[PDB]
Amino acid sequence: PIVQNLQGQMVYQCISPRTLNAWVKVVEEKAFSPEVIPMFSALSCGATPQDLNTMLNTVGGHQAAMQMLKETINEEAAEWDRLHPVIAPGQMREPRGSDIAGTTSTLQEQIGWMTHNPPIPVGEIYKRWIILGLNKIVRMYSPTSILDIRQGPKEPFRDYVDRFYKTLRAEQASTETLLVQNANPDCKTILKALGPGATLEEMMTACQ
Amino acid sequence: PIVQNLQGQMVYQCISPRTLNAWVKVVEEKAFSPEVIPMFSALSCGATPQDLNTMLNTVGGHQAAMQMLKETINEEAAEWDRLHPVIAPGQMREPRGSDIAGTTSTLQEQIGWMTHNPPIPVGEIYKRWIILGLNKIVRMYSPTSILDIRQGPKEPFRDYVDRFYKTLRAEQASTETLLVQNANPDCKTILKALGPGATLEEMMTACQ
Amino acid sequence: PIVQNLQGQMVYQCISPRTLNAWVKVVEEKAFSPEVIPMFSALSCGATPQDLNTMLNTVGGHQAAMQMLKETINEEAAEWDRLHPVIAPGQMREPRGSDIAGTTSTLQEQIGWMTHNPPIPVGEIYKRWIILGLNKIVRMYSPTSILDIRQGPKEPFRDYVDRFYKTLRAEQASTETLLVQNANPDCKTILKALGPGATLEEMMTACQ
Amino acid sequence: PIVQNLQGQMVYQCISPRTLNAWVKVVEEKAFSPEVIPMFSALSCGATPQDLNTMLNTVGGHQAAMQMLKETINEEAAEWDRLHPVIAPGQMREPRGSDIAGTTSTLQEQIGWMTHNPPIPVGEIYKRWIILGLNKIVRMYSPTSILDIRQGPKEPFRDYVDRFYKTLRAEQASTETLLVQNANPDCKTILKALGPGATLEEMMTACQ
Amino acid sequence: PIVQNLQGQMVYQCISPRTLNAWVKVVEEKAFSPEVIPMFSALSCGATPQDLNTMLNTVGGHQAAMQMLKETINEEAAEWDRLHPVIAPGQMREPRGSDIAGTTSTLQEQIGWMTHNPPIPVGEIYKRWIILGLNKIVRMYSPTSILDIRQGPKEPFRDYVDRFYKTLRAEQASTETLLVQNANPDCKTILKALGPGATLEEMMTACQ
Amino acid sequence: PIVQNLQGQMVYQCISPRTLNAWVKVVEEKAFSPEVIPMFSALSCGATPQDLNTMLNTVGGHQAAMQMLKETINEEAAEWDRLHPVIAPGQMREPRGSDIAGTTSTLQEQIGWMTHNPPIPVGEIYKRWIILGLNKIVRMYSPTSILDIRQGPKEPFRDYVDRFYKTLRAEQASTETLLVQNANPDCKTILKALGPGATLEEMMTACQ
Repeated sequence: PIVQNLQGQMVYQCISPRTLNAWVKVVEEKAFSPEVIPMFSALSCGATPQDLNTMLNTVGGHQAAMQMLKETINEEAAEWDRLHPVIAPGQMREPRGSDIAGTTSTLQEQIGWMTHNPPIPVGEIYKRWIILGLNKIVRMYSPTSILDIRQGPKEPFRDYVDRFYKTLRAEQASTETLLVQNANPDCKTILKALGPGATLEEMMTACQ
Repeated sequence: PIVQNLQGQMVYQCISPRTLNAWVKVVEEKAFSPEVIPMFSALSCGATPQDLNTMLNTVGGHQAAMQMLKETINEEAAEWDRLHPVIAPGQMREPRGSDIAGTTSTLQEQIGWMTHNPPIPVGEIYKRWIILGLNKIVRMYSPTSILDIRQGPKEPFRDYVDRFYKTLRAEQASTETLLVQNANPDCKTILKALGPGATLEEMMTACQ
Repeated sequence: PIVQNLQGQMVYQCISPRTLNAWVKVVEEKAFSPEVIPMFSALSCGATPQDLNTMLNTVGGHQAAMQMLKETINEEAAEWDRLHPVIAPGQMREPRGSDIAGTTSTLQEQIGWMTHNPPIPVGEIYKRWIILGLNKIVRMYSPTSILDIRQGPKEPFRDYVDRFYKTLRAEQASTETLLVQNANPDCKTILKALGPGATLEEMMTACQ
Repeated sequence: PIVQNLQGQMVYQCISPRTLNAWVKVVEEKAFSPEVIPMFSALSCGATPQDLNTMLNTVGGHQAAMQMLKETINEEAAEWDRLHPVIAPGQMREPRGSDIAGTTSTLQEQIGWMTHNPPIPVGEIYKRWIILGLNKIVRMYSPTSILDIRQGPKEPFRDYVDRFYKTLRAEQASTETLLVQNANPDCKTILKALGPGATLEEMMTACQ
Repeated sequence: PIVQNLQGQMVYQCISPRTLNAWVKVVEEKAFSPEVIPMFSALSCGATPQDLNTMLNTVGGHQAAMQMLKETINEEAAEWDRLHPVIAPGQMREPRGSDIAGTTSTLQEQIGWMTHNPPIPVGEIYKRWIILGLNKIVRMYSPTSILDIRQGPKEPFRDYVDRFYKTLRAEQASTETLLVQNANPDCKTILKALGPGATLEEMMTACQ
Repeated sequence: PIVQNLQGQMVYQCISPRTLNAWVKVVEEKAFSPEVIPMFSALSCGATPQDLNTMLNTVGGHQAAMQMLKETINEEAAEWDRLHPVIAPGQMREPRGSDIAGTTSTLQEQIGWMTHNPPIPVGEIYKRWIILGLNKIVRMYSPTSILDIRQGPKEPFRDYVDRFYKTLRAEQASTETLLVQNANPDCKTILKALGPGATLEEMMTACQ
């Protein structure tokens, strides 16, 4: 990644083994649970396109997902080339979609773009494409419809609400009415009596 | 976070994998036991609003709590906008509530506010809102009333006092009389004989 | 904590996750065995009062002890206010007891005091109060009187001496005669024959 | 490796124990699964030829593979000598193939070449030869032909596609038609009905 | 410890949690096996007397040994005072034995002595006293005489030689003849035939 | 070790606990498997003679090997004294063999030699002697002759070749004919038919 060293200027540093291991392990443990995406974004802070490709390529499993991600990246790269069409000796060339994705650009070129004044943030642009692709995978691999999250007869309301919003997160909605409808008979009666405008805190307190 | 490097000036550094992992693991192990809040505050030292959102978004479970936290944040952001209402080329704009919460502001804007002279400490303001929300969750998820913490017949006084003050911490009180009333017959008699003004040390010594 | 960076001046750095975790884990594993206190002192090297409070507040268990510690701190803070009684624009105010304990002072104020010329070492003063409180807790939670540490018939002298001085450490004495008196018949006879002025090394060699 | 320190210039730093351990452990855990190669490339970022040899030589197992790698390196070194044939006091000599591979060059010579203006990137050249050799080993140790990856009667389509693209990665192809042909009767019928130009996302959605 | 920072001058840094933990763990795992002493010396590189006391005081077990160590330190401190007998405003005082041991000196005084020109190396002097004491403990806790290390009938010569020199290390000798005498009948006959001046390598080869 | 800090000049840094632990653990896990030597070389990068002795002395087991290593070092030190025979106030003395091995030289003297212009690389010279000694130990502790590595009837050729080259590495040869001769009847027939000049890759492919 590009890091502001202990002095000032922005400079390339190798990806740390701790970062590499952290990413490999979170994918192994969590697969494509929604929270893996913010972890990816955090672990790839300041990443060049080369670094982003390193992180994606170190994943051993989930090759269906990684092929789907490649398709999303290729679509975004094509849309870049449509909107931003393009060798002077010693001068910086303009990046194409495949340069942003790191397949046809060098690390030196990537650093050159990212540290230019003004900066051409190829790492951040590529990361956006990757996260777009990862979100699609999270949605596809979401096991259950929100319609099928219903509170059990002996299920604590808190545990039901956890399942409900876990599912909504994976299905990726932009809500409280379905939460009441899918509650068990006893909780539903309590929640109906609260009326409109009740906060989640108030609902959870009422059913505790 | 914003860190004073080995030279002087305040500068942004990415969140370390050790910090990211530490936070995810403490939430996994301790849930919303009261001590998770000081840990959150410590792990988010110098955090920008983006960093705070990263930490909250990397939590996979407890999505009922995370939805309640969003509601608290939205309330605090609205109260900010009421008290602090608000584009000159190249100039710093004033942050709204949604900018403090990192949803409508960029990292560059956040760094700009936090390192201004005088500083507009958007990271610290947002952290206050988050901790307010987390405290509410700790209180809600507290399993037992202090009224129901009573010393067992064969329970060491020390173990009872530990349960008592653990519960008070979770229920969040701003005390010694209820500790005596909820003690077992043998300890209660000893503690009654000590009289008023006895310290906890003296009570624990007397019942040892 | 306040650290001398790789250049010179004293500057604040956040508490590291490794430090935070180390402290939480030692309290979990060792409780209030005497050796936890030097570990606390070492882990809190250069700590501000805010940092010291962070470390104490991250402890989840032992809330009887943490309440006793608060009482000791309040007593020391009151004695500070008696001996050191106390707003000029832009000037440093004098710290009260509650400022030394971090409850009524800001981090910026604490850094200001600690890096003043001459320095007002509020972190070190508070750490002294904390260690005074922790020593009281170690003594209270010491399970056994030194009078009840006696050598078993088949117990190696070395193992007995380990138990003896472990107990003395916890009970906190400022000695060799009781060690002989509490030894088993066979070792006692050997140790009596050595006479006065025998070193612990000589005693342990004689009973090996 | 050669690292840009916190100031500027490129300078040699020893390989960290974390890097050494990371590489040894990934080879132990993953053998020559395809994802080990990007991990190798990432862990050897900025490596001198000496550093690359260190990493390869710390591998205890897989000595058939390491002998095959030596053969590939010797072939690439010979092709270098054919294309780039070659002592002035105090001057930099031109590297031969065996100098690029670190067998006949010193660390000081390697640093001299890598930090020259313009740079003679012996570390990157050698790393290319190594990765060429490792790719050959990955292909050889690939257990299964893509022809033998067929969807089970009760196998989820997602799990089949994972096996399919895992195998293609190991066999190293530069595709969708064989994926349909090797699917089970029920999925094959669904996929045939989608027609030409269907994306992997669309295929996986259709068979979910 | 006192460390030469990334710039130059010698400066105090706190003991790292990794160092603290490393020392506690090696004492827990190895007790007073001889190799713990070089580990102690390595972990306490650049230590002030305060740091050395921290390391010793963090040990929870082995309080017989720690009391014996105190006695050795007191003897060495007394011998210092005999050989080096001893307040000008703002000037450096001469250290006594108790100052070298850190019991009557401050950290600031210790840093002052250690970074003086010429340096008064109180950390190194104290470390010598400690290692002298630790060596005595290693010798005392050595379980077996070298006279009782004899090769078993079916014991590989290599395993016997390992036991032999492990024991000699613990007993602390400043040799080959006893190794032959304590070997089993078959190995003894082979070793006798080699004659005088045989190296350990030659002996081990002959009995392999 | 001597490290080029983040600024420039070469300066001493203490051995890290991570390095110390890494070395102790690799010796515990791998004993004198051949790959331990490159690990030793990597972990001791920039080591002074004192640092090298620290690493060797922290090994608890294998004291037969450590005694053999001492003998090799003494032989190399004697050969140094024969080839390089040898106090001006404030001037650098010439190192003897025992100074290179760190037994009669101080750390300050070692740093002085290693950072001289031109440098007298006592750390690298000593490391060469140590590695010479370690290689002898690896060869001695190699359990099996290459003559006794023969392919089993049902043993995959790859697994046989791994055993074969693992053994050759330990026995330390400077080859393909014995690999064919020691193969099983079925593989031998296939390999004979390939003829002369076949690569290991081609042999392994033919027997797969």
